[PDB]
Amino acid sequence: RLKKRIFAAVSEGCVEELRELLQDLQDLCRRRRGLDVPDFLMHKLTASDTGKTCLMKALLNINPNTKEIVRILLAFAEENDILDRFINAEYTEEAYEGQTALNIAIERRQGDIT
Amino acid sequence: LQRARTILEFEKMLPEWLRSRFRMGELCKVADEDFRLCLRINEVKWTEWKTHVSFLNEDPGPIR
Repeated sequence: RLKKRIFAAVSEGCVEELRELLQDLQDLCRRRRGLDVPDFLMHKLTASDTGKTCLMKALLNINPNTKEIVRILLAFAEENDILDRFINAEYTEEAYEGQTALNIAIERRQGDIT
Repeated sequence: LQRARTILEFEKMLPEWLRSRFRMGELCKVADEDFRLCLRINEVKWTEWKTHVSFLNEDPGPIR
């Protein structure tokens, strides 16, 4: 009930809804036993059926406030130190295998987010 | 126009249970509770460049 709300707030442009859900991700991992915290937080942002992350979902759905949404997601992945695995993720299905977030940002003609 | 009149006169002849098998189109969820039985045409355009909104599907490839 947490993962489905993050993908919904990102696709529609909800700024304050998205930021409230990110503090609950820190609070849910804090009470965790804590073995593979950088591995645990990745499968809470990656759809296990397709491989799509939440940064890919923001760039496919261009909003009038999508430039500030990307800044919030990068500052979250910087604090918990999975910024390399978050910005370099790939699809796993055969139809889109190898597509990253930079292929999506160039195709939407975004000169600033690139 | 002369071939189109030949196509249609063949279609009034064959029975009702044949017209369901050779029926054109596919049901498409356009909006909330709206199914319209549309027909798909592909297109390549190189002149007007723009960013894409107002699409029905995010994933571009043919799904089945």
